[PDB]
Amino acid sequence: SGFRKMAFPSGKVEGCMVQVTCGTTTLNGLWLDDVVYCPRHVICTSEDMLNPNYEDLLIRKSNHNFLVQAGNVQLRVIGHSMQNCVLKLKVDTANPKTPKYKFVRIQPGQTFSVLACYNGSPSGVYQCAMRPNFTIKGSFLNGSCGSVGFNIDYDCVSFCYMHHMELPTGVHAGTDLEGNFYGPFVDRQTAQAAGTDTTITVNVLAWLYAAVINGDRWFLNRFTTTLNDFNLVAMKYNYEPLTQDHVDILGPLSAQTGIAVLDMCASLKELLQNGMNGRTILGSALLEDEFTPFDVVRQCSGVTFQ
Amino acid sequence: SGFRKMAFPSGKVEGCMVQVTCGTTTLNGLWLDDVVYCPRHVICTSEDMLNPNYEDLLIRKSNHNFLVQAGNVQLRVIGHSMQNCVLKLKVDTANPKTPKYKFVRIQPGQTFSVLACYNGSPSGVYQCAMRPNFTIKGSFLNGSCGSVGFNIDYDCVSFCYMHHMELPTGVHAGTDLEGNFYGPFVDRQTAQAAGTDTTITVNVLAWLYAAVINGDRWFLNRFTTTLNDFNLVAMKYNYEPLTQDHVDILGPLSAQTGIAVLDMCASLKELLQNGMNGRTILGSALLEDEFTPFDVVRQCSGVTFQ
Ligand SMILES: *C(=N)[C@H](C[C@@H]1CCNC1=O)NC(=O)[C@@H](NC(=O)[C@@H](NC(=O)NC(C)(C)C)C(C)(C)C)[C@]12C[C@H]3C[C@H](C[C@H](C3)C1)C2
Ligand SMILES: *C(=N)[C@H](C[C@@H]1CCNC1=O)NC(=O)[C@@H](NC(=O)[C@@H](NC(=O)NC(C)(C)C)C(C)(C)C)[C@]12C[C@H]3C[C@H](C[C@H](C3)C1)C2
Repeated sequence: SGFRKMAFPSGKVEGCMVQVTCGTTTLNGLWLDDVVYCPRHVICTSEDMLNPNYEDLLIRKSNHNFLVQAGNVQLRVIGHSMQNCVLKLKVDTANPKTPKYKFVRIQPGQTFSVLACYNGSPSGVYQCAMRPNFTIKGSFLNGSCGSVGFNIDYDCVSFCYMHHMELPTGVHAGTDLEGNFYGPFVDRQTAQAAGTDTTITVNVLAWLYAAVINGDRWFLNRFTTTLNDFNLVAMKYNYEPLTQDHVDILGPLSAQTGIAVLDMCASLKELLQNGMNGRTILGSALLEDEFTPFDVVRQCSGVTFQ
Repeated sequence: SGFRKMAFPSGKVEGCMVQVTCGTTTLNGLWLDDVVYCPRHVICTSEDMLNPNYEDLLIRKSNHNFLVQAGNVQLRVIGHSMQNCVLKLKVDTANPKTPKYKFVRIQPGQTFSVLACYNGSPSGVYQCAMRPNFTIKGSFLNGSCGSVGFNIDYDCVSFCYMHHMELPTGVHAGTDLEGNFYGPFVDRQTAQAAGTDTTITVNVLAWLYAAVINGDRWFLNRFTTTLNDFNLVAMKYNYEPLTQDHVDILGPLSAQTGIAVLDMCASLKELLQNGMNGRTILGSALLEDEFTPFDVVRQCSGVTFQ
């Protein structure tokens, strides 16, 4: 029993992190086969970031402007190119610890683990969700750019996020591993802000199921509601609307607990309207929306990774 | 910026996990050099655990009663012995991925990362604290015994916990890596319960500093209090008493924020007496006590590991 904010084991990713220096700027890079992926703003100086012109900036660089260190070993850069907001550095050595991997662009609501890194060295791992406004609520200090987010499916590491910047509200924005930003952000020093965030409803329900699986039942009631009736209440409190795909996704959890999704929705409606009254659920005094239905199944039924 | 429940990167530990089978029982073991460490109850059958007699049970076993798998490779067991509640299985091959390591018995209030495992395979990593009643609030399913807790100091992995059992309140109990239980528990199927828990005061203060470092200042006030005055209020709400060592430990955080420990204590006194009134701190509606002062420094100043 028990329920924790649980991250994926990070070993397979730790062996792919390297340090990348261009000029005075050092950040992290991801070394898979003979390519090192990193944020393209490593080729910038302070005079550039007002409105950098990355095509020009990259044409003025040569392979020897790039210092790549894997631990103590220097890697020789034999080619470079730009894809959207990422730089790809061809190196002369293929990473012998390259795991089976793929690049995935995730959807808001999905979760992933972040391996926070500084100077090529792993500092810590934690779990977070892509918010509906395409930010994540991370923990990042100077030098953290190029840190990656990932999932593990059976044996395949799915990379989905590379860190680029922090917004004035203290949240974080980055790209997929092909360099496309999540959300409307750009890699320039210009004023940007996240849109308003909403609560991920399907995830709150998944977490209520986890609570039931673990013996926190005080919020259940005998009522039912309809999708239409529930969604009307949801938008009033800034919750994402619930869809039929969401209902179907929650199926396994409904099955294991014997509570129908629409039953659970009437409990959630209740909690929105009267609050929790100093009671807690799974140790929290707030409704938690950073566990997906698959996260709950994984942690309450025990799937491992190879 | 940002603040997350952050675990240590798990790569160095993942390479030491193995599967251990004795008879019908399979659990996890820790393979360092040529020794595999695992809970001694792997030598039990259901008929035994009422009141097992482990000396007798172990004398009736031979080296070939133990099946150790590292991935697909079987390891040959060439010796066995018992130390307190752990079994040590000498194997014929030394683990080539053995990190620099040590065994540490931690104190209540300290935190560590748990690498939850099933059948020798890492399932996920999360952070938790030794509670004052010598339990941890973990997440463990059948087959999880032998999963280990650890810290990383510079390059050395410090193992401090091996998982054995779950108590009726849904919390968890285990041993250090020399087999001594934390707390008054024993490895038998007999009625056991944890003592009453208390809140780890020095950790709540460390987390209030983290909040200030991250811009949550609404709970500060201009008052000060005394250790004696604060501790009197603390015991009323089931908080650990604060000591002068605690004050000294909080020194770096006091220094970086300019708020004196005794200032911060008057804010905490305030929060105990009037609550939070629907406000949050660092995204939480409860006072959080599972971050040590060192955890806050590590995450708000950026230390890495090699
Ligand atoms: C990566 N190393 C770092 C990430 C930052 C550092 C602290 N926390 C983080 O997440 N990247 C940067 O230095 C970027 N700058 C910031 O994150 C920056 N915020 C900021 O200027 N925001 C707006 C106005 C929205 C652009 C602070 C340091 C937090 C104040 C970038 C990354 C690239 C694009 C852009 C210009 C530079 C190159 C610096 C932001
Ligand atoms: C290890 N594989 C497993 C850990 C458990 C399984 C589910 N969650 C966990 O943490 N160990 C056990 O099966 C132990 N049993 C329990 O944890 C058990 N609780 C229990 O009986 N508690 C008291 C009454 C306090 C002993 C449940 C499965 C949760 C109901 C042990 C481990 C060894 C000592 C003792 C007898 C057996 C050998 C089983 C408990």
